[PDB]
Amino acid sequence: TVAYIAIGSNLASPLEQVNAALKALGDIPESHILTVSSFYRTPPLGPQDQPDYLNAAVALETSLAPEELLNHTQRIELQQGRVRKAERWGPRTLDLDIMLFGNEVINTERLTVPAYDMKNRGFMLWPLFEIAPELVFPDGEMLRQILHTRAFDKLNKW
Repeated sequence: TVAYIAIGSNLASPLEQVNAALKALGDIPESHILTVSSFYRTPPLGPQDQPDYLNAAVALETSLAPEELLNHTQRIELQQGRVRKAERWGPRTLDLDIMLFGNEVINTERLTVPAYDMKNRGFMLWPLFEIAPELVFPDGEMLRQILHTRAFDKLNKW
């Protein structure tokens, strides 16, 4: 199954944090990284003297159950992020989001797929479009269509 994961990092030097995250992702059991989008850039939240967020999309082939994949993304966030020496929601941390899992729709307390409100998030949709231009959501909605009809903030590459 092809799962699509969104990477978000505004910690230290994002470039090497995203690279450490990609290595962790590729080490996930029963999983193989198909492709990685270009790195995209978004402004910090709060003080503007912060680092920009580095955003990216990853196509990951996997035989893991959705919840098993979530387990590992959550583990990597803890191991790579700064949760121990900071806060869970800490300003500068690592975000791994399961945007899509095959053509599956998952509505449960622990995991929502497609990721809730991702269709309104350009920093997720644009990188996803770069690696999967023909992508269609489970509800039949085409990615290319959403990008033509919804208003998004400007998204420059890193």
